Amino acid sequence: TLKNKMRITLSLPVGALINCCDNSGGKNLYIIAVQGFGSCLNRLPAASLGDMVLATVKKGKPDLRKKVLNAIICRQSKAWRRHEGYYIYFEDNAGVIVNPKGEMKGSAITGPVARECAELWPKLSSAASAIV
Amino acid sequence: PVTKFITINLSKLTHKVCYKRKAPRAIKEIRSIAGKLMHTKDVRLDVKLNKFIWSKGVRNPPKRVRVKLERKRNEKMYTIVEHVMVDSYKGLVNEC
Amino acid sequence: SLTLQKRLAASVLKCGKNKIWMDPNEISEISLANSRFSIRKLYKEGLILKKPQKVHSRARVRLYKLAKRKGRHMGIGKRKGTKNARTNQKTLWIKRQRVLRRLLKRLRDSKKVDRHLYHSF
Amino acid sequence: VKTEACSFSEYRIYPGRGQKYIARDGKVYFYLSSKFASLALQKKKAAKLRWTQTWRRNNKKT
Amino acid sequence: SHRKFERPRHGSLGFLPRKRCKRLRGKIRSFPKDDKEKPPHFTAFMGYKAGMTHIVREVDKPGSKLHKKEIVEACTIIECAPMVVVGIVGYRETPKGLRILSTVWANHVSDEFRRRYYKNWYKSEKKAFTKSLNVPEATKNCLLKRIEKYCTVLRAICHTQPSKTPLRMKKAHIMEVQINGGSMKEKLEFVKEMLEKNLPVSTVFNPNEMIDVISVTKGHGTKGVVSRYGVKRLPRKTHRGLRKVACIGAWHPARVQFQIPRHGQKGYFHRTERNKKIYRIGLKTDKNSASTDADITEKKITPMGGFPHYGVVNEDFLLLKGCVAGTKKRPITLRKNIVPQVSRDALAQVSLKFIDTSSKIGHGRFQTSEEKVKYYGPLK
RNA sequence: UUUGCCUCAGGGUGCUGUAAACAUGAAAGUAAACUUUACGAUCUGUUGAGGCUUAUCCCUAGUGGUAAAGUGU
RNA sequence: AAUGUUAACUCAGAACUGAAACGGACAAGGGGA
Repeated sequence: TLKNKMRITLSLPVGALINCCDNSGGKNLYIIAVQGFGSCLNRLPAASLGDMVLATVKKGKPDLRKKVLNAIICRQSKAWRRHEGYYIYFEDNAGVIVNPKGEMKGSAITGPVARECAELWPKLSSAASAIV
Repeated sequence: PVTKFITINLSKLTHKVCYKRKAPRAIKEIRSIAGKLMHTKDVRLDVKLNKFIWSKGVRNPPKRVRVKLERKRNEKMYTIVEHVMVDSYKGLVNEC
Repeated sequence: SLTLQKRLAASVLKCGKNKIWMDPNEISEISLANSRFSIRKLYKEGLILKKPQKVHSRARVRLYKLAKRKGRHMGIGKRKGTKNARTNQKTLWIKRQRVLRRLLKRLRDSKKVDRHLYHSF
Repeated sequence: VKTEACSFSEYRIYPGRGQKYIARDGKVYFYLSSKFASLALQKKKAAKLRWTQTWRRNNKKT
Repeated sequence: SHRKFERPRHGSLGFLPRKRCKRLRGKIRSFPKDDKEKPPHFTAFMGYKAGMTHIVREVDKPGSKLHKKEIVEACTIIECAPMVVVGIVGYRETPKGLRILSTVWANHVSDEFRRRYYKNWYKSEKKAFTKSLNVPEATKNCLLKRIEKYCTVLRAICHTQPSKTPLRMKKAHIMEVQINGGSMKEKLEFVKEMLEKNLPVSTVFNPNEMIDVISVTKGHGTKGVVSRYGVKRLPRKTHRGLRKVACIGAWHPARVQFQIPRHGQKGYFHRTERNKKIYRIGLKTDKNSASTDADITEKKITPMGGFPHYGVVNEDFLLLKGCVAGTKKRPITLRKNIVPQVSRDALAQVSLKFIDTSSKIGHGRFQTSEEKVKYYGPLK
């Protein structure tokens, strides 16, 4: 409920296709915009976990396809810093479908999940499947 | 003509130049070192010495060659460059 | 300087101009050699020697042919031409036809087979 | 101060240098740097990787 | 007409001209101010490239997500080959600026300092400072009395001693360090005791204060606009190359403005870095100085494997926030802050957890060579 | 520009990585004699050891050298 | 019904191996609606 959100290394620019790793029925997200991105002339908006991401479902349920939804990107293939003396990164690029208010629309996430957003939106703490 | 002991590290002399000039650069650096060390403008490399550093190829001359150089009394002075071979340079400190 | 002598000596050994050799010293004795006969006697006494063609052995694939007979490279990935390009299947058919016609001729020389059971096979 | 032990490596972990990698299964994996995770992520074996203490244990040379 | 799409200009115009610095040392434009209420003490120090590293800490800022949990930080540990104080300069204010009244030299001057006054010291007669150091004390008392009566700024000429460092250079670096305080009549005594000796830092350098760093950046020679100002590369289809600024100005004014990025020198610039808070006090010889009671191992300021392109460090250590400009072996000038602060971090008490000791060159595996030997035991 | 510097060497730190040899050792299984005898990607024990490592890495009053001194004021 | 002299490059499966990787250079279609 407080907005102390910490720095993270940037990856996944607009146009990236990532896995869904959730049971909402979508398979992949196509990133069309990241929220909180300001104005740099030729800069491509790139994804931040604590920020939402506007995405479209290219493969998955038709009820989920052909529209722009919000996703929270959880697992990244680029190393992102922490005060813990070590960064954190993974092998897949993944993000979970959520509503604009922040809470998840599915029920479970297959792989590991991002803990930084689960208290940004308190309902993902309850819906958290297997945190790393 | 003075008795000495030193070598020549050709790696640090040809390390900057390109593939096509490694051996000629080693020749030129050997001549320059001999001239500067023996205080003579007249330096002559031996045909065997030219043989040796062109043998391994243009791309890679030998890394190191052992020198203990002897001048010659016949402007008035001139030097002929030579070498001493060893299986392992390790432990071969400079001396007289 | 020593271009005329080189050209003339190229016509005595019947070799190329790049095959005329001397001693490291005495490098003026060929100017002294204004006649091919001098190089000839110098050759007889042994200071002209066409450099032997460098060492080019053969065993590298002479062992490897027996190695592929052995059968390590008998996989399907050392072949670059098609099945027909390596061995012409028309030639294979011709070889087979010659072999069977020779045998059919021998069998009729020995009369092991009659005509009735000769044409049928 | 307390220092942990790596997954592939065995030396202590000094905060201020590190990274963290996690696979799809959700299992935790701790190492020291990209060179200390590169062959791990490239499906290699510490029984054959000569230059660690795992090969020592797999060739009984302690 | 106007630009279709606006974007901020490339580079800062406040660092022009981007030309080579005229000197190698980092000169100080301005020293911290003085006040009447404040008591008289020292003002600045100096040294060489010492090291800017991490040190493990813990936040106490009320409301952070780290707070009690451990953090990693970044700061610098500084070098002090003891500077030698050899001179005093008096300056007085005039409408044309601040002007020298006189400078008084110490009765005995070192040879490293004397070497700076020469371009060929080996071939010289070493006659510098030979008949000006045997003046009577009467002239000293006759003009230092004028110093306090007329001058308002006092500076101490100090010089480094590179012989205590692995530097090839033998000439000392010379600078002047201000002295700050309150009322003039309290300075006459305080400027009369430390006028010959070398400089121990701990007199003024204290925890929980801010200081600044000043030096000369690395040199890179002539570089294009793409590297000097970071302009956008032109598309690959460009005819006469793509590493340039396309339009260097409009038709009018019929000239090239000085704000247009152009090719030229980059690096070897003069820079000052602000807002570096000092945190800890230490020494050179003492053994329990850098580590803490939570780690209680054995190691100090000492490096490992040798400092690449520098050598070995055998002088004092402290702790200060930040990282430092310039190349290895470059002289670094350390000033205090110009004005301290009273905010949360300004009043925040500071204490570390662990200090690195490893092979800071490349990716080594062993921190202390004692553990390096022990963990391997009987080897070849 | 002689408590310096260059050079080489010793050492250090590293870099790939275990470097040559030994084998009535194993060595897939292979062929020649009346149980032994002609190859064999490698490891096994010296081998967490060789080659390279400033040319812009570090240390060494280690040693070989450090030369003619021309121009201006 | 059989046993002796003498000239192919096509297939096959079991191994193990070598840094889970290989027409090793050269040479050599991007496909689809």
